[PDB]
Order: sequence, then C-alpha cells, then structure tokens
Amino acid sequence: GWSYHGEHGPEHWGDLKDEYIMCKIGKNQSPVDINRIVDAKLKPIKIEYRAGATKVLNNGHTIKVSYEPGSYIVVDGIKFELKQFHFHAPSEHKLKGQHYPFEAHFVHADKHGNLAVIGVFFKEGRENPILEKIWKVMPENAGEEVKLAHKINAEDLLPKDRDYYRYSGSLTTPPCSEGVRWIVMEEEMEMSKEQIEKFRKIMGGDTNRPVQPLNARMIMEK
Amino acid sequence: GWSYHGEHGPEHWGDLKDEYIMCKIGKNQSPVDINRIVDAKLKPIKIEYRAGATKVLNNGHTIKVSYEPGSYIVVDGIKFELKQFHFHAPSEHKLKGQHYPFEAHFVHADKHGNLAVIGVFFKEGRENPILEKIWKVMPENAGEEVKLAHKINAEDLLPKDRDYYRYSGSLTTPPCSEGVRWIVMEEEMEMSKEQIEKFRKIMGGDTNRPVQPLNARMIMEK
Ligand SMILES: [Ca+2]
Ligand SMILES: [Ca+2]
Ligand SMILES: [Ca+2]
Ligand SMILES: [Ca+2]
Ligand SMILES: [Ca+2]
Ligand SMILES: [Zn+2]
Ligand SMILES: [Zn+2]
Repeated sequence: GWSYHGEHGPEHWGDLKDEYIMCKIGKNQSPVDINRIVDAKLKPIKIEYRAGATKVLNNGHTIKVSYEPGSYIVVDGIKFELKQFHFHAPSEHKLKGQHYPFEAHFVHADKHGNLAVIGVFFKEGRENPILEKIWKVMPENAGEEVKLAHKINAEDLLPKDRDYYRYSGSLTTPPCSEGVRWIVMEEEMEMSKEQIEKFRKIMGGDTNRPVQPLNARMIMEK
Repeated sequence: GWSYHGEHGPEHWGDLKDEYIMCKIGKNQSPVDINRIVDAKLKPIKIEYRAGATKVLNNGHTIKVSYEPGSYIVVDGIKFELKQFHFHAPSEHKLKGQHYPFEAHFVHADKHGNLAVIGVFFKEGRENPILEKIWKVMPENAGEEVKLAHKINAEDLLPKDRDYYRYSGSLTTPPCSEGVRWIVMEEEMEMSKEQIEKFRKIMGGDTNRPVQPLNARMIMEK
C-alpha cells in the first residue's frame, strides 16, 4: 500500500512492511544527488539490444514497459538481461543539486538476480518519437496493460554519447533492495513538454523518491 | 586603468575609454552562464602543441604564461597559433548557474588576428604538477616577468576527453573585442586548494568578469 504522497509516502516506506526495512536502515540508497564526483577509468558498457518492447502497464506508481528476453548489457564482464523500463517525473537523481523534469530507468538482471539499472535524464525539447508510440497507448488507470502493435527498440531511447556515472545503490521503490549497479548516463535525451505533462497528469503528481544520503559513497564519472 | 573591483571595475569598463566601447554596447560578450545548451555535431578540434611555454608574467590582472611560436589548433579548417595562456579565479564561465573555483584560458590567433580561446575549468583536487612548475616561480607583483627553466607543454593542462562547448563571444578583459571563438572544454581538470589560494592571494581577490547576457546566442555541446 505504498505511495509517493501522504502517510504511505517515501518518509514512511520503512514503517509499512518488514520486507521494506532497507528503506529505513540502508546506507546505500538511491536515488542520490550526484554532487560528489570523481573521474574514473570506467570501461565502456556493451549494449546488445534488439527491438523487444511488448506491453505497456500502468501500475499506479509508474508506466512500465516490459521487454522480451534476448536484450542485454555487459557490466563487470557479466550479462544483465533487460527486463523492463519505466519512468519518473521529475528526475529521481539530481545532478549537482538540480533536477531534470523526467528520468527513465532501464531495469536489468543477471542469471542470479543481481540488478543493474541504466538511468537516462530527459529535458524539455522535441517530441520523443519513440515515447510517442508508448504515450499514444498509455493506460489511464492503475492495473491496465496494453499490448504494443509495433515492437520498440530501447536502444533508441539511449544517447549515442555513452559516457556515464556509476555508483552502488538501491531500487528507488519499495522494497528498496541494495546491491544494485546504477549506470546513469551523462548525456540527456529530449521530450516535449506535452509528453511530460501527460505523464504527470496520468500519474496524478510527482513520481520521484527524495534523494538519499551519499554516505560513504562516491560517484564515478567516465 | 581598469580593474576587477571598485570604480574602475567591470560595470564601468565601457565608461573608461573610447576603445572599450564593446564592454558597453556589445551583445555578444563573454563570459556567459552556460545554461542554454544545444547538442550539436561539432568537429573534433585538432590540437598540435609542442613544449613551448617560456615566460611567466604577472600583469596585475592575471598570471600570463607566454608561448613560443609553432603550437596551434585547427578550428573551422583554420590554424590559430597559441600565443599565451592565463588564469582567472573563480571561473569566468558558469555552468548551469554554478562556478568552478578556477578557469584557464588558452589564447590563440590566426594569421589575420582572429582570436580563438580554449577555456578549461579546474576543480579542487590533487596538486597540478604542471601548474606547480609555474606556481613555484609566480611573480608576486604587477609588471614582473620570470623566464621558465624548463619548457612546459600546454597540452598537459588540457583534458583527454576533448568534448567541448562552443559559442561566439568576446575577450573577457578590456577592450572586450567581439568575434572571438570560444572553445570551453566539458571535462574539468584538477588543482589543489593551496594552488587556488596562492593565486587568489597574489592577485588580491576575484579575477572574474561577471557573466554577460546570452542574448540571441545558444551554446553548442559536442
Ligand atoms: Ca569530470
Ligand atoms: Ca563526453
Ligand atoms: Ca541530448
Ligand atoms: Ca546535452
Ligand atoms: Ca578531470
Ligand atoms: Zn525507477
Ligand atoms: Zn581570460
């Protein structure tokens, strides 16, 4: 019964269930304000994506797009399979104290269940032609799920400059499990103001967890 | 008789001499707050530098390091010869409303006198080993100029990531001539807090012109 507003909101997430305890005691939580940055010789990240987005689900907390097996990234010489991507507005991560109006998360998992999430910022700009295909068909109520007519390639929502920030964090929604590899891309993408407004309107407001303390962590920059 | 403080300061520069009129009527002035940015497919910039820094001059307004002929950059298929590089603190340019504590300018000129300046931001970090060589020998008073023992290569003060912001602007000190190509590098370099403090102490304070209106301009990002 968790939410982004009111008494089941982010500050109370850890109180709600035993399984959500990391939202309360965790010291490596996401998102964060990216303001303690260090240059590091990170390897480039192999992105082996095919066209494979199939369904669009409104779950009350976001719009989630599911992906068929076969698409993956390689981080630390390990294959993490793309499972789904979804959205928040405004951005969950901040960059040196500032938000973007929107952020996408591409959620991946290796064979043992370890999670790697690619985060992509979006600013106000040209209509995103890939997001229009999903937005046209966006379910208006929680629980609804539409099948997509044409399969979408998620690689088209990623920038061509693939320099990125890296850090060790968590899921941004309960249970907020830790041990998540975060790959936040430096280069932003574009969306129309209308697309942003539609997403906010349908979600009913802000869909962003507050930034959490960096604590012992640093953010690595390629 | 211009300065960075008081009644001969930046707000009054255009009042001081007829030759300084651009500081008053100019609509394409530098520096600027880099907050209206557009992605653009800018060509990479050829940097053909040799070891060639010879002298270190304190001129009351900065520390200026002079360069022997033979080192150049290529912008718009034109050779601009490196003449000198110098410093300001805090940064002249801002990035999305925020300063860096220090900024370097590498001043170049083509055969007809057209200026191209490469700007490099520096943050607090490790001692810069190339700046230490200059700092050791830094003239304490205006008018003084020391010959360097060992020639320095300016290329070592530039980042290895050479993605850059570009815009059309001006000199940041009187006469503030326009028609200057600005190449401001995206990746920052590092300096020690001690090196910054030494430069500020010797200059006697802030050495940065206030940001000027972007006006009709955009900033291009590679
Ligand atoms: Ca950096
Ligand atoms: Ca880059
Ligand atoms: Ca972009
Ligand atoms: Ca950009
Ligand atoms: Ca750096
Ligand atoms: Zn998310
Ligand atoms: Zn300068």
